[PDB]
Amino acid sequence: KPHPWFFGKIPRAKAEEMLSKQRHDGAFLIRESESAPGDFSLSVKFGNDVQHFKVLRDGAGKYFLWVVKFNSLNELVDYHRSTSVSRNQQIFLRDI
Ligand SMILES: NC(=O)CC1NC(=O)C2(CCCCC2)NC(=O)[C@@H](CC(=O)O)[C@@H](c2ccc(C(C(=O)O)C(=O)O)cc2)/C=C/C[C@@H](Cc2cccc3ccccc23)CNC1=O
Ligand SMILES: NC(=O)C[C@@H]1NC(=O)C2(CCCCC2)NC(=O)[C@H](CC(=O)O)[C@@H](c2ccc(C(C(=O)O)C(=O)O)cc2)/C=C/C[C@@H](Cc2cccc3ccccc23)CNC1=O
Ligand SMILES: NC(=O)C[C@H]1NC(=O)C2(CCCCC2)NC(=O)[C@H](CC(=O)O)[C@@H](c2ccc(C(C(=O)O)C(=O)O)cc2)/C=C/C[C@@H](Cc2cccc3ccccc23)CNC1=O
Ligand SMILES: NC(=O)C[C@H]1NC(=O)C2(CCCCC2)NC(=O)[C@H](CC(=O)O)[C@@H](c2ccc(C(C(=O)O)C(=O)O)cc2)/C=C/C[C@@H](Cc2cccc3ccccc23)CNC1=O
Ligand SMILES: NC(=O)C[C@H]1NC(=O)C2(CCCCC2)NC(=O)[C@H](CC(=O)O)[C@@H](c2ccc(C(C(=O)O)C(=O)O)cc2)/C=C/C[C@@H](Cc2cccc3ccccc23)CNC1=O
Repeated sequence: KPHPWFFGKIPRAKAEEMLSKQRHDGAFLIRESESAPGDFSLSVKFGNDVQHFKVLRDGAGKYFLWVVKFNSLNELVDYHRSTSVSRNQQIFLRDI
């Protein structure tokens, strides 16, 4: 499990300066959080800036960027038109 995407204590500013010069949107790194001891931040090139996400943890110690839950069945459906419903195959929802 190589982690060439991990850049340790790279400051937020330097991560932005590095990601700015990348050719593709989605170019990214993970780095230690600026403020939170033991936490990680994900930095991603998107168009003409760089977005930062906190790498969230739950009580079981799992890692995630947002909790994927929906307010309506329709919302669930709309999501899985473009994100697979299967955990092992590529299967998108399509109108019957
Ligand atoms: N990186 C991956 O894609 C790995 C797996 N994850 C999935 O397919 C995923 C994530 C991507 C989108 C589809 C759903 N998620 C899951 O399957 C899930 C569960 C699910 O139903 O979606 C993942 C999981 C279970 C429980 C928690 C929970 C907790 O630990 O208390 C919590 O809230 O923190 C969290 C996550 C189960 C893994 C068991 C896995 C089976 C398993 C593997 C190795 C060891 C054990 C040991 C015990 C039980 C099961 C396993 C199935 N899941 C995967 O292999
Ligand atoms: N996984 C995610 O980041 C999803 C969220 N983020 C967003 O909605 C985003 C998604 C990218 C586009 C802008 C909006 N990002 C942000 O809002 C932000 C905004 C930003 O970039 O300033 C994201 C963030 C804050 C600060 C850092 C910082 C550090 O960790 O000390 C660093 O650069 O190392 C990094 C990231 C804030 C999270 C606060 C979050 C609250 C929070 C959660 C857990 C621990 C702490 C701890 C302290 C403060 C807040 C939190 C709310 N935001 C989100 O959950
Ligand atoms: N959650 C995961 O599955 C990630 C890792 N775990 C493993 O592959 C596993 C997990 C179960 C089977 C044995 C090997 N574990 C390990 O490799 C290891 C260690 C090992 O040989 O078991 C994992 C580790 C280090 C130290 C502790 C712990 C203790 O020693 O009691 C403590 O509190 O210090 C616990 C775990 C090292 C991680 C660094 C990793 C390298 C690393 C170092 C520093 C920063 C980063 C940042 C991002 C990714 C990886 C790293 C190697 N380990 C992994 O990638
Ligand atoms: N719990 C502790 O306080 C002692 C450990 N942790 C630290 O000192 C810490 C404590 C908070 C602030 C930064 C320094 N944390 C860390 O070092 C780190 C990473 C860091 O720089 O923040 C800890 C770590 C690695 C990877 C993950 C990873 C995963 O499990 O997938 C993830 O986040 O998803 C998570 C944590 C690395 C352990 C390797 C350890 C070295 C190591 C041991 C055994 C096998 C391998 C194998 C490969 C690389 C490193 C190691 C170093 N860390 C520690 O022993
Ligand atoms: N993780 C916890 O919160 C505590 C668990 N305690 C245990 O007894 C354990 C402690 C380690 C030694 C074996 C048994 N853990 C487990 O049962 C399992 C580990 C195990 O070997 O059975 C634990 C677990 C699941 C999946 C993974 C997986 C992943 O997330 O990708 C992976 O290995 O990569 C890792 C760990 C969680 C299961 C769901 C838990 C139930 C659950 C909650 C929320 C959503 C789902 C969704 C699907 C299935 C189960 C759940 C039952 N397990 C536990 O409560």
